[PDB]
Amino acid sequence: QDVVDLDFFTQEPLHLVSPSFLSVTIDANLATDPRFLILLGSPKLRTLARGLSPAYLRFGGTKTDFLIFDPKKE
Amino acid sequence: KFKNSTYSRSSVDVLYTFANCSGLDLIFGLNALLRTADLQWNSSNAQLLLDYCSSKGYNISWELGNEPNSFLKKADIFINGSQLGEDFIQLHKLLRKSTFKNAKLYGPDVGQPRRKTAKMLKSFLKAGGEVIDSVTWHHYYLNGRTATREDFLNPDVLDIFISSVQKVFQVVESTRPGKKVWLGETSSAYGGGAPLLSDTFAAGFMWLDKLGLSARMGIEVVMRQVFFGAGNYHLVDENFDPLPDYWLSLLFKKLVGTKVLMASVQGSKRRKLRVYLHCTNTDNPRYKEGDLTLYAINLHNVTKYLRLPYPFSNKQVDKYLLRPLGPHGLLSKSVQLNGLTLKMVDDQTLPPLMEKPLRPGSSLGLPAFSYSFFVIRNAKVAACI
Ligand SMILES: *[C@@H]1[C@H](O)[C@@H](O)[C@H](O[C@H]2O[C@H](CO)[C@@H](O)[C@H](O)[C@H]2NC(C)=O)[C@@H](C(=O)O)[C@H]1O
Ligand SMILES: *[C@@H]1O[C@H](CO[C@@H]2O[C@@H](C)[C@@H](O)[C@@H](O)[C@@H]2O)[C@@H](O)[C@H](O)[C@H]1NC(C)=O
Ligand SMILES: *[C@@H]1O[C@H](CO)[C@@H](O)[C@H](O)[C@H]1NC(C)=O
Ligand SMILES: *[C@@H]1O[C@H](CO)[C@@H](O)[C@H](O)[C@H]1NC(C)=O
Ligand SMILES: *[C@@H]1O[C@H](CO)[C@@H](O)[C@H](O)[C@H]1NC(C)=O
Ligand SMILES: [Cl-]
Repeated sequence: QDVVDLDFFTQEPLHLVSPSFLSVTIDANLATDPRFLILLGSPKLRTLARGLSPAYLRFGGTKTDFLIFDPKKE
Repeated sequence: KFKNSTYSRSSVDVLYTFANCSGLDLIFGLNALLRTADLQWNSSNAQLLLDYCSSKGYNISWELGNEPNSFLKKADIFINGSQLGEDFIQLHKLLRKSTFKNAKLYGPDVGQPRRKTAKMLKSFLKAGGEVIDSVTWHHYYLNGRTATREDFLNPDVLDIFISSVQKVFQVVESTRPGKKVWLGETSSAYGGGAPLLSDTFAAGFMWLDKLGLSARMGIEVVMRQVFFGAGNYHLVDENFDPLPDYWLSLLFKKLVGTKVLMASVQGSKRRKLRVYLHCTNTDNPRYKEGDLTLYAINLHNVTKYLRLPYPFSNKQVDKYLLRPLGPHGLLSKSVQLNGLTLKMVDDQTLPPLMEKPLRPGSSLGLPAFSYSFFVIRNAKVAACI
């Protein structure tokens, strides 16, 4: 009758994940968008980001290996 | 195809401010294709960045390279795992001499473990494994160009992830036993996602199953590609509006604890009804020490009714059932929690995620092509402290 019985193992934790287990990325590509400052300055986007704290934010992507830091650029 | 670009102090500040103001821990990927005469990593550009970040008192973690397995394709440069390991040792020495000498270092951000990628990861961990804090690798189920709706609902596609995970742990157990293993970049489909699929309710089967299996199999951290950006696997669209996977991600974070347990369905057929069990998140103000969080995926085309085992059969259960808002069904970009559409209250305010208490002793209803969380109140599981 579409009824299903579950078995649970509850003796001990099998693993411990990070409190940051569910983390996110921002692609390296986004830093090549002329609007990078406007986008990451968005209050609405920051509210949604705070919702996922605690988390890691990985800044990385294919473009990681094609980006050069220029300390003289404005 | 890929050309060098520069970024500014301004760009670094934008990124850091966004992480800091959002309560996120920034990990910054350094360019590994900056190479000396004899293909050693040239750390001179990274030095300029570490110095700048040090001067601004930025608390940042580091990576070096992205998918070094595909450098030959992307840049007609081959770096072997042994050399990359040496490059990571060189970065570890720079970090140790910087203001944040205890900064963390992750890598090598390899793709999923095909023969050549497994070889690179093994030689990398032999050479450089001592200086990384976690091993990072990447996974996608599908090519976004060719992915179908049926693929997003196919338990045979979901199950392929289990073999990828087993293959990565075989390499790590052979080289750096007990080193933490992270998914450093992961999604439904690569090449920016599957149009009309990666940004829908249908994407949630893959995402929730990946989280469940990652936690069950020993992965400590899963990094979702992408929070926001060019690719319809984003959690947040171009209008800064949350997609169904954002809401699923937020519910997961509210209900699921750090201590991983195990659930399974009695009977041979275990493909289409997928079940996961953790301690309940202790930070959730509704629940108490000992409570359980079950989450389940139903890929059957009929409702299933789940029965909890002794001694949990008569406990008060809170249901958190996600279903799409019509008319586009699983291809909807809107989701309801227990029949209420999830939407921002305003640009500053997330909505409450309201439980549906079930009749104590009732079976847990899971509609066709849906996913749900169930919190078992007063479970009093000692393992959950
Ligand atoms: C993992 C890569 O690190 C990541 O950068 C890829 O996504 C970006 O690059 C691809 C092409 O390499 C583009 O199709 C995506 O639109 C990019 N995404 C964003 C968010 O800018 C990613 C992927 O293939 O989707 C992985 O290769
Ligand atoms: C529904 O799915 C069928 C295969 O699934 C099995 O049968 C259904 C009724 C449920 O009992 C499920 O739990 C079983 O595993 C298909 O044979 C059938 O074609 C499907 N119907 C449609 C409309 O796609
Ligand atoms: C990127 O820069 C390096 C050194 O700064 C250079 O040798 C290389 O050719 C550049 N690559 C591309 C693809 O433009
Ligand atoms: C590393 O790169 C810098 C700047 O591109 C260059 O001037 C320096 O001499 C390079 N070092 C080696 C050893 O090639
Ligand atoms: C790895 O690469 C370097 C060249 O950068 C080479 O000297 C070394 O022999 C290579 N290692 C193996 C195992 O081939
Ligand atoms: Cl190699």
